[PDB]
Amino acid sequence: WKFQRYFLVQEYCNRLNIPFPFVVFAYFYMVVKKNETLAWEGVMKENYLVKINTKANDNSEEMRHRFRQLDSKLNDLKSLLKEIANNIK
Amino acid sequence: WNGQLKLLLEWNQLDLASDEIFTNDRRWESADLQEVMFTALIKDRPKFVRLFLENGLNLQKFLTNEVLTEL
Amino acid sequence: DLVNFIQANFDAFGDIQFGKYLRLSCDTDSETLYELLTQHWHLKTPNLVISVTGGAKNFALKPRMRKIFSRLIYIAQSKGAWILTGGTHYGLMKYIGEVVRDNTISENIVAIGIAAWGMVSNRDTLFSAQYIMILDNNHTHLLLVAKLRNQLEKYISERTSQDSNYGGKIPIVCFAQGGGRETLKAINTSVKSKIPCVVVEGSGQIADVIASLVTSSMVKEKLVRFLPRTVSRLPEEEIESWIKWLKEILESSHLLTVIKMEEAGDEIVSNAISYALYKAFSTNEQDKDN
Repeated sequence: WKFQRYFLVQEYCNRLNIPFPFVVFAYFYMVVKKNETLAWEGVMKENYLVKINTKANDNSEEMRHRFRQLDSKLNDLKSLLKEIANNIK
Repeated sequence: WNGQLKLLLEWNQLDLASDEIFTNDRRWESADLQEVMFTALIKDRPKFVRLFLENGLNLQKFLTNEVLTEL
Repeated sequence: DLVNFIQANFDAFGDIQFGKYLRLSCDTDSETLYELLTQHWHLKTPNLVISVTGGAKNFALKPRMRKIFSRLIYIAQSKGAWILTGGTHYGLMKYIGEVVRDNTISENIVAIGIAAWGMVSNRDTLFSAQYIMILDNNHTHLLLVAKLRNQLEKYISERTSQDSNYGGKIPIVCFAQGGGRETLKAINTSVKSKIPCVVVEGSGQIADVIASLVTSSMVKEKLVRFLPRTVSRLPEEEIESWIKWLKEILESSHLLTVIKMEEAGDEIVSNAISYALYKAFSTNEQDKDN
C-alpha cells in the first residue's frame, strides 16, 4: 500500500496540479506557448561502518586472548627464574 | 621489499604480510604499491586491497586512464 | 588593524583561505604570540592536546589507532581543546585533518600546526596569496618557523586559567604515538617541564619499547627487537644518546601514562588522559592535598 501510495502521490505531483474542470486552459496555454551533502553522506557511511564493526566485536571473546597473554607472561617469568637459578649455580 | 611482498601475496597471508612488510621499520612508500595492487585486483584477494588502501594508497590516483583501459 | 600590529610584531606574513598562516622566528617570544593569538584569532583554550609524530611521511593506519584518534578528536571537540601538531600532510597528520573535517561537517576545533619554513619548498608570499600543490589543507591555523613549541607549551601551562579547575593551570597534556627519534626528544623535553604525557603501545615501536620498559642491556634488547633497522643504521654515538634520553624519561615514571592492549572499550582515551592529569595534579605537591 505504501509503494502504491508513493506511485499515486508522484503521479499527482507530476501533472499540472490543477483542478480537473479547469485543466483545459492549462493545456491550451502550454500548447500555444510550449558537495556538502555528499560529504555528510560519507561521514554517516563511516559512522555506520563503525557501528557494524562494534556490533560484530560485541562477541566479547577477548577473555581467551587475555588468558593466553597471561599464560605467555607466566611462561616467560618461569624461564627467567630458571635462568636466574642456573646463574646462581 | 617488492619481491617479498609479491611472494607473500602469492598465498593468502594477511597477518604475516601486515607484521613483516608494513612493520614501519623500513619506509615502503605509497607509489610502489600500484603494481602489486593491480595484481590484488586480478587474484581476487580483497584483504590485500584493504591493506593497500589503508596503508597510504591513493585509489583515485591508481585508477589512471591506462590502468582502467587495460583492466 | 591586526595586520598592522603583526607588521611590527613579526612583516612577511601570509594569510591563505581556500586557514590563517604566519612566519615564525626563533627569537619570537611565546608570550606575545599567545597574547596576539587570543586577541584576534581564537579564544582561550580550556585544554591543549599536542600530538607527536615522526616527521617521516611513511605511516601506517591501524584500525585501533584510527579509532583511538577519532575518540581523541571527539574528546577535544567536547572539551574545546587546542591541538598542536607538525602539520606536514602525511599519515597521522592527514588522518587527523580528515577526522577534524568529518567532525566539523556534522563548537569549533582548533588544529594549530607548527612546521618548519625550510622543510616546505613552495613559496606563495603575499595580500591573501593562495597556492595549491609540503603542507596540509584541513588544518585551520598552520604556521611555519621543536624549541618554539616546547616554549609555547610551557608558557601556556604557566598561564593562570579562571576555569577548568586543575588548580588554575590548564591541563596541556602531551600525547605521543608512533616510533621515532624526534618524538623521543619531544617526550623528554615535555617531561622536563613536568607536563603529563600519555603513550600508546599498540603500534609505535619506541612507544611499545617504553611501554614494555615500565637496565641498559634491557633497553638495548628492547630497542633492537622493536627497531632492528633503526638500531642497525643508527651509529654508535647515537646509541648512547638514545639510551640516556630513554633512561631520563624513565626517571619520571608517574607522569608517563600508557594505554594497555587489553583495553578495548569505547572509553579508553578519556580514561587515560584523566588518569594522567589526576596523577600530575596529585603528585605535584602544589595544591595537591586539597
